[PDB]
Amino acid sequence: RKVDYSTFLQEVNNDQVREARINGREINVTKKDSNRYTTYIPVQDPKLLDNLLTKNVKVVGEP
Amino acid sequence: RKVDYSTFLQEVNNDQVREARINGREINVTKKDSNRYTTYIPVQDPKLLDNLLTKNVKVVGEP
Amino acid sequence: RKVDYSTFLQEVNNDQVREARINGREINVTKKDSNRYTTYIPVQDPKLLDNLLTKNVKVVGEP
Amino acid sequence: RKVDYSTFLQEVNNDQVREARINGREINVTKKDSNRYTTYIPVQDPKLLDNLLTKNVKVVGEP
Amino acid sequence: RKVDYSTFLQEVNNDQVREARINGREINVTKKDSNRYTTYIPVQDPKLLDNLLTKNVKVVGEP
Amino acid sequence: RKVDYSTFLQEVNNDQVREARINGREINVTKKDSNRYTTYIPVQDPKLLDNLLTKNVKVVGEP
Repeated sequence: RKVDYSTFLQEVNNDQVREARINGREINVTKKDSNRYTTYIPVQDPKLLDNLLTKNVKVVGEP
Repeated sequence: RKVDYSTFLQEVNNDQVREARINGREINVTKKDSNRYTTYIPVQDPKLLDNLLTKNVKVVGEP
Repeated sequence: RKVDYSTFLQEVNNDQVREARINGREINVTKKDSNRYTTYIPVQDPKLLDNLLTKNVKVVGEP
Repeated sequence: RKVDYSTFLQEVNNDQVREARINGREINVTKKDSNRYTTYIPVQDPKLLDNLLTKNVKVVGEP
Repeated sequence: RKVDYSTFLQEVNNDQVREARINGREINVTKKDSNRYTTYIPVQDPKLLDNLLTKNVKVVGEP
Repeated sequence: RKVDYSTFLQEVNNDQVREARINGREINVTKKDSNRYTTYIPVQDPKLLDNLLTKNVKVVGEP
């Protein structure tokens, strides 16, 4: 399932996000209700990481 | 249809924009009146995402 | 015809610039007096886009 | 052993980190208790270096 | 002739520089006394352009 | 001989550094006591150049 980046950030800051598996521009997201989806980073977002960390999201990268 | 980046940002600032499908420098735009056009990012714009999000534009990226 | 980047920015902020067709580092410029020339971005300039937009320059990118 | 980036930064902030061997996005980490693990940088983090240095972490890069 | 980047910036700051022909990391420099030399950008310098422009240096890029 | 980046910066700001020959991520360092070594930039460091220049370090780049 695919979700819009803006919606994803909305969920991040609405404290609904548990984990974010970032793979290049691809982010595999797990919600706090265990729902899983994939979203893509549209353009370089320097504010992304700090946003995830400030909202206590589990952040993971891939080989 | 193709539209200039500056004009596109103007429309973003006048809330005529519903969605922005960003694919590299190519942005496929859908207006609130359901109209379609294409604009290109001229140079890297760090303020782009912030602008789209502040104006509640649905932002989506592509694989 | 080719013009120095510094001169180009001078013209941009002296309100003499109508349009800027950016193609990578290549900028195709049209003056308000319809004179046309080409200038090149020497190094990455994060202040460029905002400068063009603040001076109401038509900004266009290429495929 | 592999550890999540956010958790890794948490440990950096709790001074449990002695060394950080950065190799691209791969960081080989040695804790103050001599423990070893690997973490990956999820997206470009401009605050990473500053964070490591503020917490007196030995930072090393590889050829 | 080759000159160190720091020294080059010093000359820029002492207004001994007339032109700076930037070609990637290579800068071909012409002093106000018509003298020629070459300097290389050591790492990406976001302050370079701003420095050249503040000191009224003619800045040019190459295809 | 190879030295940790953090240690290198420590030396830079302890005014022990005379010259820095940067070659990509590779920095060839000469101390004020004529000792020479090689260190590597671990991740992009935007604060590096300004740091070297503020501490009056000879900064040189390579072709």
